[PDB]
Amino acid sequence: MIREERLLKVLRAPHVSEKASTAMEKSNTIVLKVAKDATKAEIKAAVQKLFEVEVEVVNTLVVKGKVKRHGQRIGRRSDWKKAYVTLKEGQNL
Amino acid sequence: MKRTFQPSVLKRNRSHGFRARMATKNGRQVLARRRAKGRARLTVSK
Amino acid sequence: AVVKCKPTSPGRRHVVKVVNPELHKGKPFAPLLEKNSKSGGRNNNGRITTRHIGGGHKQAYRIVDFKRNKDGIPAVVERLEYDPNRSANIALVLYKDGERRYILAPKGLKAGDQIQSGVDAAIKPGNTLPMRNIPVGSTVHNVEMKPGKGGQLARSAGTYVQIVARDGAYVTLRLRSGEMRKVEADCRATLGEVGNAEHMLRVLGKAGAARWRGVRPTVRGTAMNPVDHPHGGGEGRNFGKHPVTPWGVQTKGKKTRSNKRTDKFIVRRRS
RNA sequence: GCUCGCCGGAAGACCAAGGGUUCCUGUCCAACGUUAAUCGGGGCAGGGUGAGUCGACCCCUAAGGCGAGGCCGAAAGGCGUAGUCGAUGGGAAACAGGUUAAUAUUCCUGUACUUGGUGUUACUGCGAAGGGGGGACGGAGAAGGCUAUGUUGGCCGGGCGACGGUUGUCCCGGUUUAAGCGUGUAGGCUGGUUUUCCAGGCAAAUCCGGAAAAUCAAGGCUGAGGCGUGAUGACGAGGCACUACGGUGCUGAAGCAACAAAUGCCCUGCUUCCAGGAAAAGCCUCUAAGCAUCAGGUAACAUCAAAUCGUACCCCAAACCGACACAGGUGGUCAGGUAGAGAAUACCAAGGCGCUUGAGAGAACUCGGGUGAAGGAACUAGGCAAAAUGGUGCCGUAACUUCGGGAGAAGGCACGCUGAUAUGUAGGUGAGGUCCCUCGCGGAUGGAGCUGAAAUCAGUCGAAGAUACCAGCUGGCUGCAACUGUUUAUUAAAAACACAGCACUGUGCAAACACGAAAGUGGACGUAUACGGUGUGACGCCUGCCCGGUGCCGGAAGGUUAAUU
RNA sequence: AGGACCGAACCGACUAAUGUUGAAAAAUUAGCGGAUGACUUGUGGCUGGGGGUGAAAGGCCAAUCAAACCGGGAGAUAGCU
Ligand SMILES: [Mg+2]
Ligand SMILES: [Mg+2]
Ligand SMILES: [Mg+2]
Ligand SMILES: [Mg+2]
Ligand SMILES: [Mg+2]
Ligand SMILES: [Mg+2]
Ligand SMILES: [Mg+2]
Ligand SMILES: [Mg+2]
Ligand SMILES: [Mg+2]
Ligand SMILES: [Mg+2]
Ligand SMILES: [Mg+2]
Ligand SMILES: [Mg+2]
Ligand SMILES: [Mg+2]
Ligand SMILES: [Mg+2]
Ligand SMILES: [Mg+2]
Ligand SMILES: [Mg+2]
Ligand SMILES: [Mg+2]
Ligand SMILES: [Mg+2]
Ligand SMILES: [Mg+2]
Ligand SMILES: [Mg+2]
Ligand SMILES: [Mg+2]
Ligand SMILES: [Mg+2]
Ligand SMILES: [Mg+2]
Ligand SMILES: [Mg+2]
Ligand SMILES: [Mg+2]
Ligand SMILES: [Mg+2]
Ligand SMILES: [Mg+2]
Ligand SMILES: [Mg+2]
Ligand SMILES: [Mg+2]
Ligand SMILES: [Mg+2]
Ligand SMILES: [Mg+2]
Ligand SMILES: [Mg+2]
Ligand SMILES: [Mg+2]
Ligand SMILES: [Mg+2]
Ligand SMILES: [Mg+2]
Ligand SMILES: [Mg+2]
Ligand SMILES: [Mg+2]
Ligand SMILES: [Mg+2]
Ligand SMILES: [Mg+2]
Ligand SMILES: [Mg+2]
Ligand SMILES: [Mg+2]
Ligand SMILES: [Mg+2]
Ligand SMILES: [Mg+2]
Ligand SMILES: [Mg+2]
Ligand SMILES: [Mg+2]
Ligand SMILES: [Mg+2]
Ligand SMILES: [Mg+2]
Ligand SMILES: [Mg+2]
Ligand SMILES: [Mg+2]
Ligand SMILES: [Mg+2]
Ligand SMILES: [Mg+2]
Ligand SMILES: [Mg+2]
Ligand SMILES: [Mg+2]
Ligand SMILES: [Mg+2]
Ligand SMILES: [Mg+2]
Ligand SMILES: [Mg+2]
Ligand SMILES: [Mg+2]
Repeated sequence: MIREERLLKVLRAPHVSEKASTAMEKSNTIVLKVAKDATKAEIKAAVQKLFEVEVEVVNTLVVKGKVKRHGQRIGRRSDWKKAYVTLKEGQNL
Repeated sequence: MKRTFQPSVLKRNRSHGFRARMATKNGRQVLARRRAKGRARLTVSK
Repeated sequence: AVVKCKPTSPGRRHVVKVVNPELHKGKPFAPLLEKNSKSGGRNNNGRITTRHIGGGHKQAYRIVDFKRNKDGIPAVVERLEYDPNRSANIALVLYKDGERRYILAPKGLKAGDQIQSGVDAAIKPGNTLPMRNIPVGSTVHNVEMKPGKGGQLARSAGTYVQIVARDGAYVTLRLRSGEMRKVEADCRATLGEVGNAEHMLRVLGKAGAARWRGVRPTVRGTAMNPVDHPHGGGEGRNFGKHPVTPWGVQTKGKKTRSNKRTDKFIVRRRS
């Protein structure tokens, strides 16, 4: 059993794009920004408890930060984790 | 023509990496020298 | 069976091969095998300490029993096999208790032959006995230096040692080199001569044959520069100096034995 | 958009390394791009990488690294045991179709597979840091059986032709289907089983090894492919309707046969040769302490779990290594047609490109090519360069020779197309039907169909039939090195180095020798038929005289002589 | 069978021309040698500077070799310019 504060901290934000909206419509899959250390099980439990839905599978990937330039210096955005969490076609989050 | 630098990450790390330097007192003295000079990048590791 | 090759190609013209039909044609006996990787003549410092070694065919080591201390149990010769690790052939022998061992194959040995070791063993080729119980004048091979240590003398193909004298706790041996040496009478030896006496009649015929055996080319000292050999230098072919090793020691006639510990056991030098 | 041109064993496609956002979309053309630029691998912003089966991670080890104690060393440290790391090697599992602007064996559809925690029940001797089997291994060569794949015919849909002809022995297109599961085939290997005993496997073993009786004689393991299912599914030419001109939705015929055939598979096989060809674990099996109606094992069924990291893009290059958007370098895999021996070569397919300055002119001269009167090496240091020879089959071929060669010596003849032999031959492959059986992927028969050289004769066109690309110049005398090899990366490839062979010499094993203040290590798990050093350099005929000098070896009478005293 | 023969890949580098402020700090084009072996190639590993390695050219040891590179003694010394 994963404790309460872990579940409250793993989920960070929902992803928004054409691919995200298409996933939601076609395959009932919401796309999330999750904690860099969050595992598939923690993500699944957190979606089951904070959003009050049912999950059958979660797919994760790590996005690499882009190298950018501001005023001639060099900078790199942080890496972050993206989750494709599917629902079992009966919740409509 | 074939030139002198033929990169290989494993060989680079084994030759000049942090753990290779730390394994010998001469390598530790290399690290101490580079810290004293104030290098932003001690070894090839990062 | 010494067979020369027909001169169909220049590298085959002078090839003379030793082919033994009796030798086994399959794979060796696996439980008696062990890997022996190659060194290139390099030591644990990584430096070349013996020149002219490198390459050659991969080889497995066959555990050969040089001690022959299974006493009182008769054994039968199963087959004779080629051994890449030595000039001589070896024989697979099966003991009455189902134990299998490799031994040096002596001359005249064949499949089915009976061998035995011990004080009570008979005076037949292949039998191991203490030299105390071997008559003076007998030709033997696989001779021990110390009792119970294992055969160390007369092991190469066609080699043997004769028992010249027996006085007290020591026997006198005439080695292949001609040296007369004293060894304790309790050291064991095997009756007969080492087989494969035609091994020295083979002719390699080509350089690649020497490379197959893991030998690298030898460069003459006079062909190089003075910075890396005493013999080096000269405008054209010049020598003008007494021959020496690459390290400056005279290499034609100077003696190098210096072992006062074992001097007492040497009756006469080889001469 | 329509023509034209180029590559097509690559200039196409895909992995690994290396790089890191170069990928897609919108927008901008200051700088960057050897010109312009509306374009870009350039600026700016947003988007994009979805795994129980792919890889890493993980289990196991190689070379090698490190190394508790230990041995050694002024210090720093060197080496090494037990151990522990280290792939370029061994070890479980997923395929086909659909989908995005950009991901897919990862998402969706359909159909599978593997290991582990459990739990219930049926039966039950389980258990290791030990024993045993297995994993487990070379080169070359040859045949058969196959497949990928190709071609032709049949079938299905369409067509009836810009200029003579084209309802046909005519044109175009398609004719596709996986993993898994069932079958255990061509073929490979191995006799099977049960009792009795045992100096072996560091102890035990019911296991492995050995010995002996009995008896049956076919048992076991392996194994491409095919066949059936998977699949009444999917896909599928084309039409039908939109079109924002990108593409979208519906529907969808036939979906077979014969022949040819790999360098791929059966094959880690078979045959043969000497230079004699990893390890360990996973796996199977046996017992020990121990536990002994518990625990644990085998099985059926059900549920649960398979985490983490990588996945974009380039990848024989504009994105990697070369300071460059650089005629250079970069490991592995895929491998269509015609002709061809071919992965050569020419033209093409799929696919990808026209190389990031153009427009004129038509001087010398330079570069890269084409042709050349008569002569034909007169050139020149030198036939440098160029010109020439060039294939297959058959005939024929000298001195010399180590009897293998020399030799493709030299030289010569034939070669296209059409017909016939023979409505397509010698052959290859092979259905139907017929008989049989220890019945199935079977033995004998049988030949439909398909495919199919080479030769001969006859005729015929051209100046020329190996017509293009492709593709030896030949002979005579002689120096040197026997030969295949090696070498001054970047002015020297040779007569130089190496070589097999020869000789001298050292070396008795704790070997000589070499690396080491040492411990040790190589030599070598080798033992004088072996190992090191030196010189000579296949083979044939041979290798003469000198020990005065220098060196080396042996000797110890006499002289000289150190520390010491 | 073969350090066998012809000949692509692949490894090399005998000749000529071009190039020589190059397309290239060693290449291109036409020819050329080996091409089952003493072969070639990928990955990883070991040998260190009076040392290594060398089928031996004083060759090679990161475009550097009759003694690598980096730092230090160091402002070496220079009857010379
Ligand atoms: Mg999924
Ligand atoms: Mg030698
Ligand atoms: Mg020699
Ligand atoms: Mg020289
Ligand atoms: Mg000298
Ligand atoms: Mg001279
Ligand atoms: Mg002289
Ligand atoms: Mg266009
Ligand atoms: Mg950028
Ligand atoms: Mg782009
Ligand atoms: Mg402008
Ligand atoms: Mg511009
Ligand atoms: Mg861009
Ligand atoms: Mg993943
Ligand atoms: Mg080790
Ligand atoms: Mg210690
Ligand atoms: Mg150590
Ligand atoms: Mg390990
Ligand atoms: Mg690996
Ligand atoms: Mg893509
Ligand atoms: Mg087929
Ligand atoms: Mg091949
Ligand atoms: Mg990709
Ligand atoms: Mg360009
Ligand atoms: Mg380029
Ligand atoms: Mg290459
Ligand atoms: Mg071509
Ligand atoms: Mg250009
Ligand atoms: Mg002109
Ligand atoms: Mg011209
Ligand atoms: Mg001409
Ligand atoms: Mg003309
Ligand atoms: Mg003329
Ligand atoms: Mg003329
Ligand atoms: Mg003429
Ligand atoms: Mg003249
Ligand atoms: Mg003249
Ligand atoms: Mg010429
Ligand atoms: Mg020409
Ligand atoms: Mg002359
Ligand atoms: Mg030569
Ligand atoms: Mg040659
Ligand atoms: Mg040169
Ligand atoms: Mg040259
Ligand atoms: Mg020793
Ligand atoms: Mg010579
Ligand atoms: Mg000579
Ligand atoms: Mg050859
Ligand atoms: Mg040749
Ligand atoms: Mg070279
Ligand atoms: Mg060339
Ligand atoms: Mg060739
Ligand atoms: Mg010189
Ligand atoms: Mg250099
Ligand atoms: Mg010096
Ligand atoms: Mg000073
Ligand atoms: Mg100064």
